[PDB]
Amino acid sequence: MDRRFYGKIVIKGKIKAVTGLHIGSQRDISEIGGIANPVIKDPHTGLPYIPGSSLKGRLRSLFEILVNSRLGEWREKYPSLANYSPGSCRPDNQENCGKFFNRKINRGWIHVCPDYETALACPVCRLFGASGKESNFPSRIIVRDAFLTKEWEEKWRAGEAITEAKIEVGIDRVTSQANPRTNERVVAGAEFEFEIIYNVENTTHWRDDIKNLLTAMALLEDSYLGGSGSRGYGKVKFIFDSFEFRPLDYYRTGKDEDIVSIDAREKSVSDILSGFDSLFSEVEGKL
Amino acid sequence: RFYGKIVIKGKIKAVTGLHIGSQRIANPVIKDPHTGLPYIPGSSLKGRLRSLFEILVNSRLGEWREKYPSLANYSPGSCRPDNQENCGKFFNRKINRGWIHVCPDYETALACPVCRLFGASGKESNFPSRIIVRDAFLTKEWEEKWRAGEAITEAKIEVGIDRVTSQANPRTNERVVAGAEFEFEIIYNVENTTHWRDDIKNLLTAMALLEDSYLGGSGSRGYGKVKFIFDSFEFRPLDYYRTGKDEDIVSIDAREKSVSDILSGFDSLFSEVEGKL
Amino acid sequence: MDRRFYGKIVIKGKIKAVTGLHIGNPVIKDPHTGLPYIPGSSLKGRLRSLFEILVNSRLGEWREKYPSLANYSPGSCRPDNQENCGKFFNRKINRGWIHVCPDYETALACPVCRLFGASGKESNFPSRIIVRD
Amino acid sequence: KGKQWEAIQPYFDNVVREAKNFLEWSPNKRLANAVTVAAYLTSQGLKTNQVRKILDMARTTELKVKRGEGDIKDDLVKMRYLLAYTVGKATGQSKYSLDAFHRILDPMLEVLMGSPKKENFEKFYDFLQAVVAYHKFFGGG
Amino acid sequence: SGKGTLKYLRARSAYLELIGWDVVLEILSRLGLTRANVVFNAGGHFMIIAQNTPDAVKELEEIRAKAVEWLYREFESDLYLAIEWEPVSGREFGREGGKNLFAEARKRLKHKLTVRKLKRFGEIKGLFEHGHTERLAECPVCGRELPEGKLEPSASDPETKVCPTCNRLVSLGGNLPKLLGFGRTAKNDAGVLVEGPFSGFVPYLQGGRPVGEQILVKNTLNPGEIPESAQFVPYFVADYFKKDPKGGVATFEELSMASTGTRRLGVMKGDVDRLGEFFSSMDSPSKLATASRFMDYFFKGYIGAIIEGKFGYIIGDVPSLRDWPEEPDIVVVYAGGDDFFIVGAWDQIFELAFRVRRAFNAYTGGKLTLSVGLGYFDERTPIYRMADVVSERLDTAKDEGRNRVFVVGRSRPLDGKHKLSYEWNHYEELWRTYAPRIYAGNGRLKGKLESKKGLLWKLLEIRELYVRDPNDVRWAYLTAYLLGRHGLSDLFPELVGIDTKAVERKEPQPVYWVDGVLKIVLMAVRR
Amino acid sequence: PKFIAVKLIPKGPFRDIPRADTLFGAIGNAISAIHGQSAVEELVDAFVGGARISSAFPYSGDTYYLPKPLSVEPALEGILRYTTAKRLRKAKYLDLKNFELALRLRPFTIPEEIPYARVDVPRVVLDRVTQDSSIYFWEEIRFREKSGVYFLYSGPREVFDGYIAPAMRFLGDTGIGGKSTWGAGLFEVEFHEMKIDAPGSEYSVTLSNALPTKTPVLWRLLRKGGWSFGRRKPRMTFIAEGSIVKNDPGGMERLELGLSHEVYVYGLTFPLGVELPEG
Ligand SMILES: [Zn+2]
Ligand SMILES: [Zn+2]
Ligand SMILES: [Zn+2]
Ligand SMILES: [Zn+2]
Repeated sequence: MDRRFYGKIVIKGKIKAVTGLHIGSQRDISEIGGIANPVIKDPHTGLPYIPGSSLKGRLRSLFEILVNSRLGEWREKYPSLANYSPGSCRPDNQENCGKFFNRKINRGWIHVCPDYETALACPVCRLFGASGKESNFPSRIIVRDAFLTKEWEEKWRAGEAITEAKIEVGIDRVTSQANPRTNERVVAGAEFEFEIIYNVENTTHWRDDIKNLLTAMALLEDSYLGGSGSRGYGKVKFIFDSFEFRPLDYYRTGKDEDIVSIDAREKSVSDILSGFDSLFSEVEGKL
Repeated sequence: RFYGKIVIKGKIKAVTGLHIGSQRIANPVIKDPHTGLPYIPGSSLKGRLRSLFEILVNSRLGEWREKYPSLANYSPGSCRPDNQENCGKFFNRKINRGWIHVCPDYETALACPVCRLFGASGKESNFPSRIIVRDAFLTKEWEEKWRAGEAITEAKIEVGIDRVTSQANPRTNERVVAGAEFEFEIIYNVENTTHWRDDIKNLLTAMALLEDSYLGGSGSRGYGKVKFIFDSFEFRPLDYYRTGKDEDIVSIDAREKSVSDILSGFDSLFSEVEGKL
Repeated sequence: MDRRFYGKIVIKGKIKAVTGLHIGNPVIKDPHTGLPYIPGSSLKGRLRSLFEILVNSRLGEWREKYPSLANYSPGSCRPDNQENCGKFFNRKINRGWIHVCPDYETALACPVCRLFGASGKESNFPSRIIVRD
Repeated sequence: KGKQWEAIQPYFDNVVREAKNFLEWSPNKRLANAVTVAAYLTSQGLKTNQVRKILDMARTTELKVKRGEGDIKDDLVKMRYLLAYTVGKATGQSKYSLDAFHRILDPMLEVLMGSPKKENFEKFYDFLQAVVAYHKFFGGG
Repeated sequence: SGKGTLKYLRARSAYLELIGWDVVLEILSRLGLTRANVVFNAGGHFMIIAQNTPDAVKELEEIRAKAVEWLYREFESDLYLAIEWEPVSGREFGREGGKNLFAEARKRLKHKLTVRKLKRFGEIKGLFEHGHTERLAECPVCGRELPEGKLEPSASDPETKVCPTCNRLVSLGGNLPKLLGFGRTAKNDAGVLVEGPFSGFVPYLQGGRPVGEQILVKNTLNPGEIPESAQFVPYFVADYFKKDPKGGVATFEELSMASTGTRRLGVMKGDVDRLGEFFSSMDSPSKLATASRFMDYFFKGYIGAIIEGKFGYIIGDVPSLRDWPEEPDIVVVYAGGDDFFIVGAWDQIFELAFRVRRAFNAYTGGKLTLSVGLGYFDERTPIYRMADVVSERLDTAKDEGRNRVFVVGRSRPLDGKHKLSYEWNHYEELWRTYAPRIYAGNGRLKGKLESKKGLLWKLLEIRELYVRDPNDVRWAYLTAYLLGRHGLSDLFPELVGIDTKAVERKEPQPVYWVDGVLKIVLMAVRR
Repeated sequence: PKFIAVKLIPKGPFRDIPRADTLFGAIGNAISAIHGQSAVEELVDAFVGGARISSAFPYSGDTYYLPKPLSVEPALEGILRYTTAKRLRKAKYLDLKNFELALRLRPFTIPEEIPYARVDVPRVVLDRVTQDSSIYFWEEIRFREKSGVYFLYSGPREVFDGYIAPAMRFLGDTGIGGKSTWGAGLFEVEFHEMKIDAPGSEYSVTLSNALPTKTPVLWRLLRKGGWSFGRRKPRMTFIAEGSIVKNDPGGMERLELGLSHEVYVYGLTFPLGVELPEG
């Protein structure tokens, strides 16, 4: 029922790994000698990269929890939060319990609204996406895989390293028994170029849906991005290159009339700061 | 009748690795049954340019009632909530469960800007397609890197994580290795010289949307970002097919991008065609 | 069950060494900038090991306020090869004994493992502090 | 046990230097000998963490053979002296274990400076990973 | 097409046997012969001994011309009954000297079959005639072209307009458990479901009285409720079917939900090889009627007792994911005497094929062999593709050695040295070595191999390096290392080392054979 | 008997090996575009007089395959072991070297590998609002790297270059049937000359669909019907390629179908001489 199209707010920018960044994926593919904890690297270049699933998942899981806490007062702002209660469905094996975290993936519980009509009003699944039997609300954001910036390509050409091997150890409290290991993590300070496209489907609710994306990002700068994380290995920081609106009249004609917002030297918390009405003011003229 | 065939060639650059699958590594990409090189189907690229151009019209079902007829007979939205074919709403063809826009006859499909180009069956009419989206295979540079020991697929293990207990639930996805090159070919048919113009403007509009969206696969997790690099525009006139004497109109677009080809070069490169029609 | 979120108390500051420090014969350094640095695991795994030892002596004073301290006697599983028993240090990592409560609701009640995090078999309770480099 | 380390090593060492070039045999011989290479390195300790700088040095230009450069001069320089620096930093009981591992690779490195770059170093790098892989299977890592 | 799931195929395979008896019993009455004059009748192929009068040959041309013109209108040349006769002498039966007269008299008769199968519809005379009839359409189930208006609505949905001859085969598709035989009677009778080329067949139900002049009685030789005036014609048929919660025949979508492990439909189609060369060994009508009846009763009667779960002394132990249930979920679609086609739960059809072959190898005294071509297809798959792929997996396992089983769709090099389908004895030792060390039973793995199901996919990745390059020995150390890191150095000692005996024999390496033995263990777990 | 072979080097995967009547309907629909309406009926009168084409047959890197005659089956025992008498009969195609031998009833050899592979690809149908799947199967002929499909032509070359060689350049850019909007029936064309020696005798195998007027000698029957402009054609009893007629010219039956023009169905035989056994 009624899917439309008005443009695509494109968020261009650069992810700056302030602390060592770690993602991790498979190893030993026709290969013997490694450190056995390698960050995912694409095969054509052999350089590390931030995936889209590792960024869309961590922007999601930091925005289930914000909703899970303020579930009580947002039923008036957003309908279909009255189907839910704060908590997990884990103590009793139900795919639809009274609580919020309702869908069993394999053995874990992830909030996904079961219908198109239920997910249309839900703040989480209207943005990040949903699924079900026969109803299936699809997403709006396309989080794309982030690769190193023009500069950090050349530091792989000039000879500078990009991955470091940190040795961590475990210690018994009694016999001081050293239990060591090694990690491959991204060198601290490397910088990946991300891009997050927001498919504007309804002009009624994009202001309260861009603000939710900049809420999940502003939590991610205080939390970590994948990896061991609680011991420093995350600490990621968004550096916005350009917001661009990419309207509907752009795609037919080809005129460079796409609305460009000013995000030169601003924090992710400064966009959502009082001035979000002023940064995206000229988007209101196009609706 | 028939006038000529604007053949578009160029390159598809899967900038971010893309995945299609056969449902038979848990989700393997499609490959050839003999050589094992992956490819893009012609259907996965005709239908994807159809979905993206369908939605844009869906927004403009009002404003295109003077340029195109047979959109006054539609209202925006689906027909899923009442299983009623050719009702007032736009997507009015239930194939098995999916509701797709297909016009039912000929004389409304001739004016509808999707079914005129991409084609529509209906009952008693069967207006055939006008484009022919030929398959895309890897460039001979990449066919040789297949022989040069490089792996052209790679497994990405994504995981699904419990919110409270932070358990791990992995899965595998065999994608095409990012950075690859596919060589595509889209062969338009010039049936009517009246609306000759708009079908090349409405096809390149769907590629402006496909370059910002994804090309199949997980996509919103990052597995699209297909990019179009054009290499040749042609015309292949009706004079050419009768005798074979090579006098076809050629437009050079060797370094032209798909937004630098719609209006940046569209009056420019197809200026030579408009005298011949 | 029921992970929630009200905010994030941020403790900024500056570690000072009045006497000379060592990590690990070179002190490990930031590669991109060359400078030495105190890691995250050497500051979160050091506070845990000066708090699991502090809780070990006091299992009579905290047990009225914290549940799941009654499930352990103050001791060590280093002589007796048993996973979960009366002795307080329960996980053999490969060869070392670190106190990790093996469940969510044990670690929800534990004073250590509600703060410095806890693994488990199908429980895996996650931490509440994140200590950066 | 160690009595196999005395006989099988002295059976293999005259076969080692007599095939000093890395392009000896691309057939079943270089894999059949490579199990015997790790067979008398089994009874020795042969820790890999000191070799991790050498193998990552072999790893970082293995991509650079693959359309990165056509020059393996700067890499194979760095592999020769660091492998001499292996006993050149680490001595002791691990030195008698690492002297026998020195005498196989040092005849093959000197080929690789004047060798082809697409060829004859892949024939080394395949003999590199044959030594490591069986060594994990006989009980060492 | 994708209609009529397994109540309909099981109806066709007994409908074909009705036409097979409606011609043979027509020859016996019209010529004055009893049922002793049938030498055999199994699998769409019969042989009747009769007299040489001028009077009878006038009758046999009337039988043949009336059968074929029925088989042309009712089926648009999809089925043809090629009837040939040949006069012999009395001495032609027994052997004379050292020369088998009865074989060369059978070669005079089989060649008249081979010419007649070429001239496929000769006795029609309206065959190549053209007359354009207004507005025909085709059936959605079986694809026969009928004029409009004859297409009537179905018994499933009133939306689709199926053949009239399909609704008689869906209604028969429900009356299969409620059945005790058929009654051969005239065409213009009441209560006849299906018509043959000479007569009509009334169902003789569970509770009911038999009607007609001749009564076909399935699977029993005793005239239980039959009148004294009637003729008793016993036919046997392989008839096992798993009953649903109702009193009826199972579905495609019931068998695979109740399978072991993941859900899939396990089709097998296998046949006895070199059997036409075997029936030429016989040299008298006493000898051929026996050999075509003991071979007949295996796939008719004794295949039921195998699926019921018997004869452990004769069979032994088979490659089996779990021990045999009390009521197994197996649907015998067709089993002719030389041939069979059995669907079921896809990890019991796997167990059954080694259980049929083992019992067949002791029914025959070790002399004749089977060639079973196993397929594994999803429930959402049309049957005309399932029979198409499995019969091609059959001829894969037929042209190679004729004593070999196809198990799984498996990738091979383009040399020709590597043949796909497993020999029977060669496979059942690959189960004895590989399976009880990586598999324990009932869809679960051995000790400390759980949380390492990623390993067995990686171990089947190293098999995919052997296929792009057979000459490479990259698979030898990757086998040894991956067992080392995971701590599993004890498993697979045959794969860690090269076989110098296998190189000189120009036979596949032991990493080539491991694909099919791993996948069955892997697919029996949820994977 | 020097035949103008027409090679069709495929780009995308074919829906089928094109039957002889799939080609002539494809060629006639080409000439109605690149030559107008009156030239098609002129094209039909040319094939009535002398011109004949054949069905399409595969080729694998110049090794041109041809259909096995049915002349070999009644006396395959007179040719030549029981395993060989079946695998030689089970075959469907013979090589250009081996097709000439079976016309003279010589012992011969089957090919080892078939060039094409009929594979079935699953596709999907997605609604535009909810992205909800709707699977359906689909199957097509997938050819190898060198291989492809060809067919034959024998007749006056002024009818060839005037009609067919334009049509096979127009049909390189719109397919020979199938879902030719998914790039299925497309190809590129090159023409050649090809020679098959025929022994002079009154019996003849047909290299196209026979549709006889008198009953043939030994025939493998075939039922197919086409689709002209959305109108179903009735199923007709063609004979498959490799059946034996004696002095039969074949025919074409025009059909009504409710179109503006009449619609012909190519069934003209393509006789090459054959030696039959006794029956
Ligand atoms: Zn939701
Ligand atoms: Zn339309
Ligand atoms: Zn604790
Ligand atoms: Zn029917």
